[PDB]
Amino acid sequence: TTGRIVAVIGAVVDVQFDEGLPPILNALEVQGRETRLVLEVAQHLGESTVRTIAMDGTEGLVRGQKVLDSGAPIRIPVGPETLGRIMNVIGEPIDERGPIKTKQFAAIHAEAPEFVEMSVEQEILVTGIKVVDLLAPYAKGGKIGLFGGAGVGKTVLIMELINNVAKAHGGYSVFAGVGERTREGNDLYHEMIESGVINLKDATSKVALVYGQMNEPPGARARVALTGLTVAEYFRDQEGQDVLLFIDNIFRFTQAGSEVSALLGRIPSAVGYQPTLATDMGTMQERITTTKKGSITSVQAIYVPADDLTDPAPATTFAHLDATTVLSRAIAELGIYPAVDPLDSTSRIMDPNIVGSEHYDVARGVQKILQDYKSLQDIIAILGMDELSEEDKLTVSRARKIQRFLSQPFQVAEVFTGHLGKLVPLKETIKGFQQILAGEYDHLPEQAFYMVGPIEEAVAKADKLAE
Amino acid sequence: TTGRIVAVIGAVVDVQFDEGLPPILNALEVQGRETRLVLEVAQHLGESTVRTIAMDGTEGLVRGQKVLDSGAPIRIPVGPETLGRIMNVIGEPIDERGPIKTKQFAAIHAEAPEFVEMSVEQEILVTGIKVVDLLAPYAKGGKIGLFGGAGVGKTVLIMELINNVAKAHGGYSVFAGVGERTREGNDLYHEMIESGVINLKDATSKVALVYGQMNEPPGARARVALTGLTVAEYFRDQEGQDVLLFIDNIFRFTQAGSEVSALLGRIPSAVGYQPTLATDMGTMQERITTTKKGSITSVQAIYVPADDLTDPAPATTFAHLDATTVLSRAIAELGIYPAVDPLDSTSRIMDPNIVGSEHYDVARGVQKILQDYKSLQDIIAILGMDELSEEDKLTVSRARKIQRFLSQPFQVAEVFTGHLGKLVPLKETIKGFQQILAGEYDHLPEQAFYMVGPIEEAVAKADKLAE
Amino acid sequence: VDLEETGRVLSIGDGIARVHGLRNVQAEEMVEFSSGLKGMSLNLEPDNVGVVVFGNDKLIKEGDIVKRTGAIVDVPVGEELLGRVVDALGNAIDGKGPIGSKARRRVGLKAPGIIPRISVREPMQTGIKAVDSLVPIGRGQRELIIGDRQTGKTSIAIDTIINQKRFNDGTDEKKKLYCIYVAIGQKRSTVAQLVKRLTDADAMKYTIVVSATASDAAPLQYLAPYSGCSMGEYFRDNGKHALIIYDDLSKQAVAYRQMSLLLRRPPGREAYPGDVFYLHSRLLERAAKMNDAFGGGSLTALPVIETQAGDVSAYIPTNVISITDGQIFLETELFYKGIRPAINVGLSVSRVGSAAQTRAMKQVAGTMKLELAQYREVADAATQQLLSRGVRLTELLKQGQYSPMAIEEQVAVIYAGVRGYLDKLEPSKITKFENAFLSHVISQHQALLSKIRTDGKISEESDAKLKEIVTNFLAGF
Amino acid sequence: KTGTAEVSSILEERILGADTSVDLEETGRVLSIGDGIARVHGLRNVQAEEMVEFSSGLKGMSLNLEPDNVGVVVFGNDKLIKEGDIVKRTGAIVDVPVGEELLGRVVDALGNAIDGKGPIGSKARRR
Amino acid sequence: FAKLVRPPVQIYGIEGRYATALYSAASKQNKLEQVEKELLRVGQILKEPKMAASLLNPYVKRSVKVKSLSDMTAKEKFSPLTSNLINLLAENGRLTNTPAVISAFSTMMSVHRGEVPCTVTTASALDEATLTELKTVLKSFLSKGQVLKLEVKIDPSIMGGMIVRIGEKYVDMSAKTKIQKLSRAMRE
Ligand SMILES: Nc1ncnc2c1ncn2[C@@H]1O[C@H](COP(=O)(O)OP(=O)(O)OP(=O)(O)O)[C@@H](O)[C@H]1O
Ligand SMILES: Nc1ncnc2c1ncn2[C@@H]1O[C@H](COP(=O)(O)OP(=O)(O)O)[C@@H](O)[C@H]1O
Ligand SMILES: Nc1ncnc2c1ncn2[C@@H]1O[C@H](COP(=O)(O)OP(=O)(O)O)[C@@H](O)[C@H]1O
Ligand SMILES: [Mg+2]
Ligand SMILES: [Mg+2]
Repeated sequence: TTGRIVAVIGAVVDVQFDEGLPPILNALEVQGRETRLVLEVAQHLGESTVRTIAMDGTEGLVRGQKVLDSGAPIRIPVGPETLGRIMNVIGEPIDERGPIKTKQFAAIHAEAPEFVEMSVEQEILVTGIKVVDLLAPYAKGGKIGLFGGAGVGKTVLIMELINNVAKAHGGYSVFAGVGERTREGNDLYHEMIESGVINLKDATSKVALVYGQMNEPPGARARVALTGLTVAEYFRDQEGQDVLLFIDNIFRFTQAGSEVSALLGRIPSAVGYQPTLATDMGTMQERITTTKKGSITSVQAIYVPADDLTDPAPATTFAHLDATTVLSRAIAELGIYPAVDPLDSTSRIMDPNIVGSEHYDVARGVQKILQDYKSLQDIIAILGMDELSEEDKLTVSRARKIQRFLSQPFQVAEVFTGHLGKLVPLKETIKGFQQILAGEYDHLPEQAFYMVGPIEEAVAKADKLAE
Repeated sequence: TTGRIVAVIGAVVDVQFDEGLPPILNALEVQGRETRLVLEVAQHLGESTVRTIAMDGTEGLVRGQKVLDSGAPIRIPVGPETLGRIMNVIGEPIDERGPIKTKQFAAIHAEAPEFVEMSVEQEILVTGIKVVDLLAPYAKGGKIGLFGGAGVGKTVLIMELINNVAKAHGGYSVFAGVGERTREGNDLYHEMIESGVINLKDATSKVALVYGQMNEPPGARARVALTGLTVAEYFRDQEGQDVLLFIDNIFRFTQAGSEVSALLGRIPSAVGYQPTLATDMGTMQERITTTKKGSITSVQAIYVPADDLTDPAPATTFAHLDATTVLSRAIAELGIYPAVDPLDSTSRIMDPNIVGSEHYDVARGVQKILQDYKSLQDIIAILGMDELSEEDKLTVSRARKIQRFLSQPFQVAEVFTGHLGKLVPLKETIKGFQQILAGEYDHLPEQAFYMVGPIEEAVAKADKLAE
Repeated sequence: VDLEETGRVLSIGDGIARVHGLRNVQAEEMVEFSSGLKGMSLNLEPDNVGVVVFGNDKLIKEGDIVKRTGAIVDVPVGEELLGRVVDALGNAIDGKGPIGSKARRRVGLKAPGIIPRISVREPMQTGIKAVDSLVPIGRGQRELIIGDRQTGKTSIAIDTIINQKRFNDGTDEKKKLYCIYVAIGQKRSTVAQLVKRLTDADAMKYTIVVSATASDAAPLQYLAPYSGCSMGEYFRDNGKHALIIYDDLSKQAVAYRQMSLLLRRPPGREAYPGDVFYLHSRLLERAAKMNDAFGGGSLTALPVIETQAGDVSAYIPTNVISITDGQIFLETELFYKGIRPAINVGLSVSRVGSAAQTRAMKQVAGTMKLELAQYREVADAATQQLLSRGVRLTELLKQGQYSPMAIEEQVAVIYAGVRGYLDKLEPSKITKFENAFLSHVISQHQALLSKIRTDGKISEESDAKLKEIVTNFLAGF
Repeated sequence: KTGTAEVSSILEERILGADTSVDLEETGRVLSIGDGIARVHGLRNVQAEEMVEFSSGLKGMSLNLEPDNVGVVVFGNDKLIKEGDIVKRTGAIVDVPVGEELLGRVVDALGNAIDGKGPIGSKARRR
Repeated sequence: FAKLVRPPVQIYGIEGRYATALYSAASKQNKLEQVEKELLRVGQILKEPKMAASLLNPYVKRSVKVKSLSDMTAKEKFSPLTSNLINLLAENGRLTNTPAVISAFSTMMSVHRGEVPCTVTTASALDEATLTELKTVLKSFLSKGQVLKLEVKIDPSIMGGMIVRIGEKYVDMSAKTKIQKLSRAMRE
């Protein structure tokens, strides 16, 4: 069909079709632009007008300009030919390597899996990180969420997880960078090119990249998570494979919505947020499930505004995850890294029937001692650590040793600090924390555990300290 | 041009001009009024209608009253005949001494001096007060914040500053009272008459008062600072001298602006202030500068709501201040006058590149010794005076002598101290404090420094009281 | 009247005119009012057009004639601007004549994608020992300077600008850096004094200054950063290097909040709209480092933020910390105490510049960073040694004002400090020793510093000669 | 947009020339009444804060004078006021009695005795 | 207030209120047909490009607009009702939605004279005999004196059958809906 622009406010454009109206989510092409401008329909306003969100800069649109209906939602190229490529919201390659040649397109607005498709399996995914593996063990095929304010370690942690998990992964992988730095995407691209995970001159690439980075309008950041979701959904349903789906940062998907909601004439919710925050988050996040047709092990970095976990966005996201990992700025200020808060982090598979009895018992002992230390902290801060019984001093010492021991040197931080990256198999983690808990290492200095691999490295460090 | 009042909502009046609209900020006079009512235009609602904020009570107005367009913004009488005359925001005298006869009128809505009408070099305003000139020198053409403001000497200090500036540099002064209590306004008028900065007989006044009463509508208390700026800008530009402008209070300036913004129907910003807070303050504070002709040095009395320094009002005003004075109740108790907190007072130009190396070193030494004495006072209170060393009792003695010497007798307070006021030049102050720090006067008694002018007066006092 | 290329102001007020006409006006296009102002047409509505006025709304009246210029909001760019002050629209305000520029760039142009860029590989020298040794800044990086009222951030920016003269006076076209200084919501007195300071340091011949001082309408403060960033993108896309210093980016956020609230948009957290993050990321994503297939130019960015009472976890500070490639936390406690620059090396980091650091500085600053880190954790024998060395280093990193140092002098001084030559000198005299030692090496032993600078490393022979110099001077002190 | 006096009753009156038999200068017809606020059509010669008197014996103060209507605040329960009522000017801003005749008397906000001790002397009035 | 006589069909909005005022004014004094004819006349009179250009410019004062409209009404010898309505729309600045007012009054008068709009949708066109029996049966649906206003659109999207709208009543004997019904029920 053919309509004409009647209003252009920010990224929201009104288009009037005298002939047949386009349905909702249907995409339109603004005819007369240097590049491709796609307008996704969002509402019918009556009087044969539709409000739409523009997937690109709207500067230069003239009232009365012509818009051509496309007949189907934004359809992106999917297939094994989207591996090693870089895409954008509308599926256009942005790596300057030629059109993505696929014989099969996918609309980015599919519906979520029904109830009879869910899979109840619950395994454990070993990441080689002591804090993650002991207290909040990640699960294979489940959703994982790294909550954290600005500059606490979300991207460093997600790059460590990329390295570890997706090096030992035989399946495919999909990184959708929504609303993050463009130079971070460039660094990721070149790290993969160097690391062999992408072959520019072969067909053995195992990572598909999508990018809606922060420099793009709200309409592109809003609908770029769906593009990665579609690229992963193909590799799950059709290819019937096991996919990894990294998203960084998913907050920018909801944030972008609140940027267009205002212009869509909707009454704002609790704090300027769109009234439809939870519904949009649900429709996005229930397409990332592991059904019976395949598996998606999605890891999502989630930004906590002003370090406020009471915010509607992270508070709503919490209900859509199996394992959470709440990076904390205080712990990062203590020097601990990763700054995972051992008490906010949780997991569904932290069950004695899944992880064991030694793993479960050790995790609960660590949590109990850390909680006791947290209870003491307020008095310790004022009255001093001299007004404590001997059991309390022992608890404080053990808790500080455990806090330091949960810190680990990542390989992605080799450049930052000059240390050597360390992986800590699960058995070594459990054994080391058992030993610390039992008191086997009460003669060591607490700074002997700071940033070491297995505990024997802590003992070696303590010996070196004596010299 | 003539229009009609179409609407009257509180202090907001909507007028209608069939012939031609007045520009924004103009002043409109309501015809058919027992006392002059002036409306300042603020909006152009369309359909030839304008919305105006009233400068006086709108009660008794009728829908249809004729309104006459003056053609220029509020124009006040400026000149040398305003000195010693109180006058409200619209320039009408309110001291009942007859009309303010002048051959000049100035519009109160002017613009800050262009980028080329600007002094590129910092300066120092010598007020003739030891503490102000040493620990917190007043930059010429720079805003000075003044804290305290309750029975600590704010009025006597203001009057002494007026007198010294009109005696040393010969410039006049303006006292704009933004939201001034009528009781305190009359009290201040009479205090000025008594001390002599206003002379009702011979026309040798040194200050022009502009009172925005506390019971005027919000649209009047918001503009009296601009009337004061106009009266001072005449003296700067036309008379080519350095003026002082006392704005008491500046928090009331922000409050009146906020009330006007709310009345016009604008969404409040962070803490319920006007969305235009920063620009509303900047448009005024940017006319207090050092043009190449003269200069205006402003002194805002500042009130900190809830004792919160981060509240948008002081958080925004502090961005403009070029110095700070802190009158303290704890120092008027000691009999020191002016009761300026030597350590809490601050200045931006206390920099060796501006005030010179010797002035900077003397100021830093005095601050360091005063801090040392403050620290030692705890030891004196707890462990008793005996515990001191001999290189600390000496510092205690020197700091007490310095505290005594920082006090001064004011010329406008000869009925409170029995002495004769002193206007200490800068070189005298620097030499006196340099000598006291060096130890050249360690043999004198402390009371020989109390309430004296230059150091030679301290020598003479020691001779007179010891012999 | 032509109701296509011209309209009439329906309603002025709030600084958002509503015009009737301009049927052929593009979105975000620049229009010119009859009085002389200019505006940008945000809201192409069915019946009117919402134009924000880049100036004072007093001059506009209902009935005035708006005429579309025909081009999207753009500013004049080129070499012709160096040494000139300009308002947010590129109109000179220093009264030295018309700007006279041939090229015009859009202020809303999009940032370069993922392929044009390349990792940061060149160092941006700031001549500040703390910054250059502990938090190095590369070329193409975005290093936030975040602090408080009067803690010395404009001082960092101006020291950087003044320091670039060693390179802008030489002949190597690959090291010259053209600075840009955007002043937003800032006293005009300060801007004038700053321009005089630059002119006295012969640092205007390669510096543009964009002014949006506090007396300038909110739209101008909103639009000044983008004008500056386009003026810098000109150099970036032409194979030259540029450095833009937005100062502050919190005043711009306040101006944008004014603009949004006056448009009746839904206030969010602290009444800021939802676009503030987009407002700043749209801006700081243009400080790229192009690869040699696109010219090889770069555009560094040094945004400045003023926290409130030291709150770094506020809304706007956290947005810009999520946008930028590092931090330089200037602590007010340190500044008042006497440490200046007051950089809190504990909390200040550099994401990218670590790899861009110079080898000669790199090797010495590595051990400096380790020593300072160890000292930070202990504030008997080893403890006393760490305290002593840490205090020596901390007093070594104090610096004057408007006196930037070349990298070679920084290397010499930090080398003297970290190799323990000052471990006996009383902690108070470290500054005096530093000032005397710098004069000594700058007077006699120019060959050593020149060789270090040219070779770009502390070679073993250079190490030995530097050892001799420092030990002999310490003997004669 | 919309006005509160654009209700179809006023337009009906004005279309068939029935707006000339009604005195819209000193009288008005209540357009709306609710929660103690009445919106009155007419009273074109009414001053801000002037006291108007409703047909049902109540009083009110006219605070909001808008182009279309007058916003009156009722001095009592709005039970007695109905849309279509007639509101007449009193002509004078609100004032109260004063003097030594009030001493020892309990009065309400408008100077009416409420202690049942008899009328109030009230030689002088004051705005 | 004056007890206005309500219109048959309630139109809502600004045009609804103006049209209901006009209908109440005309219904008393019984001038509905003449006033409708005059409204149709002003439908073209104002549409003239010169007049439209002179009335859509908000910078010509309302005084000039009212004077021009008074001159036009006098030059056209209208009823006082229509002249007063045009004056009222001009004073309130509601000229940009005058055609909406005429359309509202047209809808309101059509129901006054007893008309129920009808719609028929089919895959293909119809033979006039079948349309005649459709007329007959649909008139059977209506009440006494209620004229019918048939509209026969052709929608090939449906696969056949027929769809009929009579006021708010709706009957869907279309192939597509029955295919959908069977497919769904069978899918369960
Ligand atoms: N390296 C330094 N050594 C000594 N003094 C310094 C140094 N840097 C800054 N100062 C002092 O700090 C004062 C304020 O400096 P500066 O203007 O850089 O801070 P700022 O954060 O820019 O201030 P504002 O926030 O008010 O703009 C100056 O007057 C200067 O004397
Ligand atoms: N394993 C680690 N070792 C040392 N530092 C780390 C580690 N992980 C995170 N960090 C700290 O986190 C910072 C990077 O934060 P980042 O996660 O990139 O920000 P964001 O939370 O916005 O993604 C680094 O400057 C570094 O100091
Ligand atoms: N230089 C001085 N000599 C003697 N008394 C002073 C001096 N300065 C202030 N005072 C005392 O401070 C008191 C308050 O003065 P003032 O500042 O005029 O009132 P306020 O603080 O309410 O404005 C006065 O009673 C006066 O005795
Ligand atoms: Mg990140
Ligand atoms: Mg600064």
